[PDB]
Amino acid sequence: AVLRRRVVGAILMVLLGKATTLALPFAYKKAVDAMTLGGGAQPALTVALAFVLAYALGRFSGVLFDNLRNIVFERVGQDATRHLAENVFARLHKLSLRFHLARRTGEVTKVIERGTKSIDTMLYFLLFNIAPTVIELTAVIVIFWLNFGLGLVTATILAVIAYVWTTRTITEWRTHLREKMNRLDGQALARAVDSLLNYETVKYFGAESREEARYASAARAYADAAVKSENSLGLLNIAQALIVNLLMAGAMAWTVYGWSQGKLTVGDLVFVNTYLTQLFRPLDMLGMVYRTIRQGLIDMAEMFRLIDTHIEVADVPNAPALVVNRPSVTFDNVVFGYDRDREILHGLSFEVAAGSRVAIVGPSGAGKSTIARLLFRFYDPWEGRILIDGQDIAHVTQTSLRAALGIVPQDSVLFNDTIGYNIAYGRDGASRAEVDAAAKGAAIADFIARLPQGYDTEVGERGLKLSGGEKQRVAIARTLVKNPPILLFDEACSALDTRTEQDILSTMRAVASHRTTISIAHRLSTIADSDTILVLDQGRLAEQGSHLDLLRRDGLYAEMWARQAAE
Amino acid sequence: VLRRRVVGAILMVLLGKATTLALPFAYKKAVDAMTLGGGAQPALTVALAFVLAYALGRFSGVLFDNLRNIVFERVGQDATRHLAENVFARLHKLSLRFHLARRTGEVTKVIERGTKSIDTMLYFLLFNIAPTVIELTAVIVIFWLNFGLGLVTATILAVIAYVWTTRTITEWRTHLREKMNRLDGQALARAVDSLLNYETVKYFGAESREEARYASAARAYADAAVKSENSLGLLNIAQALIVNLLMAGAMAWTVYGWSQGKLTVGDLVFVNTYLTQLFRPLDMLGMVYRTIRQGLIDMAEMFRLIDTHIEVADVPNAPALVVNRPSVTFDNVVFGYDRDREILHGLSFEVAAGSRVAIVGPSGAGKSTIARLLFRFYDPWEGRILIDGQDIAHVTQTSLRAALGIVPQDSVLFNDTIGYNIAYGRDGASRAEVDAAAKGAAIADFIARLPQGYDTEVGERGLKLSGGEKQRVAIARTLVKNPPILLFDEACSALDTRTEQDILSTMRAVASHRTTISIAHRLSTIADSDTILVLDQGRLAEQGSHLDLLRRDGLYAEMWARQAAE
Ligand SMILES: Nc1ncnc2c1ncn2[C@@H]1O[C@H](COP(=O)(O)OP(=O)(O)OP(=O)(O)O)[C@@H](O)[C@H]1O
Ligand SMILES: Nc1ncnc2c1ncn2[C@@H]1O[C@H](COP(=O)(O)OP(=O)(O)OP(=O)(O)O)[C@@H](O)[C@H]1O
Repeated sequence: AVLRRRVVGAILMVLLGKATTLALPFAYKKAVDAMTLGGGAQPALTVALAFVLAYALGRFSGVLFDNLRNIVFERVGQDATRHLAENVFARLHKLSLRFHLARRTGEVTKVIERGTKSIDTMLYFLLFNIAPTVIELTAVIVIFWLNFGLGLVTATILAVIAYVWTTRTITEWRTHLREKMNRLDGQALARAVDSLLNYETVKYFGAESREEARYASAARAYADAAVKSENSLGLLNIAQALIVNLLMAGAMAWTVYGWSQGKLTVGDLVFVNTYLTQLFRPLDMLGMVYRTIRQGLIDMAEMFRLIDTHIEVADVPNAPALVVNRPSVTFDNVVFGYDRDREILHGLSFEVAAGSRVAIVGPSGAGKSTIARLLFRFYDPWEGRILIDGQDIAHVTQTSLRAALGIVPQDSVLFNDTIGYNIAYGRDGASRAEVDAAAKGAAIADFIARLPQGYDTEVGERGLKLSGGEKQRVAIARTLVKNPPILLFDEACSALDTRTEQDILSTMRAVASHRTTISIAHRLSTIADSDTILVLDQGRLAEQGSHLDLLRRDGLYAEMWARQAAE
Repeated sequence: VLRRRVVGAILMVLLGKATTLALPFAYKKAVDAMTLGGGAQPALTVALAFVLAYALGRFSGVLFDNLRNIVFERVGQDATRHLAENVFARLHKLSLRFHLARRTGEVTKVIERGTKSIDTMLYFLLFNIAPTVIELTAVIVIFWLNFGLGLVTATILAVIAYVWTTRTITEWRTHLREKMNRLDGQALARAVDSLLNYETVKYFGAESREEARYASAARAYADAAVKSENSLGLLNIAQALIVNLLMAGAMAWTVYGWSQGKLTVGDLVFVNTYLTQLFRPLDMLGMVYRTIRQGLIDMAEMFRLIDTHIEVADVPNAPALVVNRPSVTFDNVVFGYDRDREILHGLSFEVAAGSRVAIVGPSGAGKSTIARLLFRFYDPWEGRILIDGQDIAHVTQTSLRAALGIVPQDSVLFNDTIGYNIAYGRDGASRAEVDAAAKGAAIADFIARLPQGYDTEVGERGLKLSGGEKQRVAIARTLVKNPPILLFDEACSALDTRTEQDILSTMRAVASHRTTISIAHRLSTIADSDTILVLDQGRLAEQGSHLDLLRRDGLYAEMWARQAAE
């Protein structure tokens, strides 16, 4: 390590923490060492100064060592928290698409925050509690063993065994309550966040009172659970305090039975009572430490089980890269369903040669966007296989496949940033020439120009500050900056007017020559000039061929095109 | 109802004070038996008294602390719940510009910090404000009656130095705490924005860039937190220095009273026991003042972000919107989102009752802006909107928003079943209404064919459903609401022409007294509308039937010739 000297200094400060509980009994030992009127004339000032120094300097050194070890350890602790956060973020982005589609934001946020905070406190308390408490208790047991007190050490170890057994049982009880408390907290936050994401929906339907009521129910449930958990905590604390105070009372009774008025040895009475006043804290701390360790272990196990769920899409060991010389797309008996109970895509097989401009039309919910998701290997198909340039998709690394094609999604999402940043996100470090070329290609050059502070205009969350047509155009500009050999369009021009769509199609036909392009849309006025059209229905390829051919065959595509041309 | 509970808690506090005041009384009786000749009975009684006093006193202290905690748990959790409910409510009371331009991470961080700080504020308030007053008044009275005058003056001067040092170091720490909170919020907001674009990140393969940017934000936050905690440690060591110096000074004063003996048998004993009982409140009060300061500034910031003057506010005691003949009128309406860019200038048109009107025009001409303005999301700069000859601004927001049902361009669904989304149209919607709306939006057979159909999860924002299925569900919600005015904003953009014709056929077959507004680009969907409004540069350029507009050889004729060209 590079900061090993830092943790060494922290451990040294911990060891120096022993100095306060070492100097505390020294005052009593020096005072009782003098029997009566110890140092009457001259050493009276000396013993007074010894008392003052011991007390004040010991307490000050204890607090000073605590704050100094905290200050020196802050850097290491925050670096550990930052590394943990980065790795959590990374592994979170590595998760599958089914998760991010069916997730609940509030519960995940609560679990992640609880895991981070609890693991940090674990990392602190391990080295700050386990070592000093063990050292202190062992030193006390050794001091009591070297003395004539033999029943003392046996009673102490038996009482500590009873203490840890009771702490274990009540900690199991507290864990039982904490599970319900955490469940209710997660549900309450998830309900609130979902209510907040549907703000426009709530306002459209005027159901603010209903959202408030449901969140209130979740919150009062969580409040009751927390009250019960804290009462169990208080019960554990009073049981631990009972055991500790009974041990201290027994030690005091033994030391008074030794000699009522006097003391057995010089140090015995004072040393024992001062060590009880110093030892009531480690015994109270050990139960809290066991509780914190148990709870942190269970919550970190929950987080790492939720995070390390096997990602559905995983590259084969020593998988090659996707080499695209002639970009073709082939589906070979591809059968897929999102869940096992509903088969979405049935036996589907089709071919898309290089340089072709192919269309995929069909009814609502027939699985065209499913074809788009499968081509990008978001889900592995049940049967059959997908091929790009005669190469299987699953048998190739995800990185090369996903970089070799650029898809415009049906519902686009934009970063809360300027239009310029969103457009330049297409490729890392995009030159302004590429950005301007994509803006002119996507029909936003005139629009951004007419905007005040145009390229720096904020688009808001998910790009909702822009219009539908503008958002679609920005998505097309991103995918144009990416410049893939295969450019997929998923209902991109649904919000655009016909003029902008005609302009952008003319641009694409004017420049794009070597790209294989597949487009899926419902308004058939946009794809009637495609090379071939695929009519998809109930997840099966029903018709395939040119627009004129499909219109002459008097099939489903001809029916849909006659239905659209009706006024 | 739970005032009796906090009364009992204060009584438990008083019992803890009784134990802390009976400990030095027990020690004073111990010394009374030290100077007085004892015997068998007195020796037995003083041994029993030492053991009982010590053990039962510490046991009662810890037990009273835990019992105060247990008794206060209920009231504290109810207070936290009430605060959370009011925060949630006032958060939903905000305007649309806020929720559109917000950054989720920083707002969530601010709300969580405020909520988790107010509980501890109320706790330390009820555990410090009362006991500090009681302790300081009792100690000052005892030192003034029995003890000397220099004692209280030295104590007050040390307290003045302590509070001055706390003031200075807290002034120093405010900047660092503010910087730490700002950086934490920015980092979390960046992470949340990265996660919301998960599909985008996967489409462009920019995980490394997102990780690097988040790492930058996180290391900035880490440096800020290190500085803040170091300043905290400096305040703590300064406070500890002052406290230990005062304790050493008091002990030195009582040893100066008499080295070997005591001036009064109770004087030195009371002072040393009072030091051993006051070292804890002095250590706690500085931390409590710091926590109170930070929580107060956090709560002030939260309520400043929440209580920003809401843009849309109903006029005082405004009447209800009475709708007998539902019409929509725009009268010289001039509006822009930002002051520098005027979106909609000089627009005036009429939509009579029972008509099926369309709003067509170029991209970004302000159609969805018309939808936003009709629902009173923003007040217009000039002009006015009228419903049934009644102004919108002079009417309550609730009645207006209930009088209209809007299908948005971008629909959003709760992470719940299809049944819950459809039933959201009206409070406590009967399943007959849900089935009727499902039949109206052409989903009855679809939901039937689904396994566990009505209970099928739609995921967050309904992304587990298709585009067309999602649009149909939005239409079903708006049909369940059953408003007199039905606005559609690009609702059937994802549907095929067959489903759109089926749902329009159903609606025209049933809907007779409904006023319908439609916004679309695909003119095959609105070519049978009663009237069409051509919107251009934020102005009504053409109005009339499809045949009329196509005969006038205008802008609509150009658009319909461009769409019908293949
Ligand atoms: N929240 C907002 N912040 C800033 N500008 C906005 C906001 N909402 C809309 N606009 C702007 O107002 C203008 C009107 O756009 P509008 O949303 O009406 O698009 P539209 O015409 O309905 O959709 P399309 O462009 O697809 O036809 C656009 O230029 C848009 O950029
Ligand atoms: N996560 C999921 N879980 C279950 N089913 C899913 C999921 N994602 C998609 N589907 C199913 O796939 C189908 C939608 O895919 P498809 O590509 O047909 O939508 P689409 O063509 O965009 O719809 P439309 O044409 O109606 O806009 C639906 O039947 C839907 O239930």
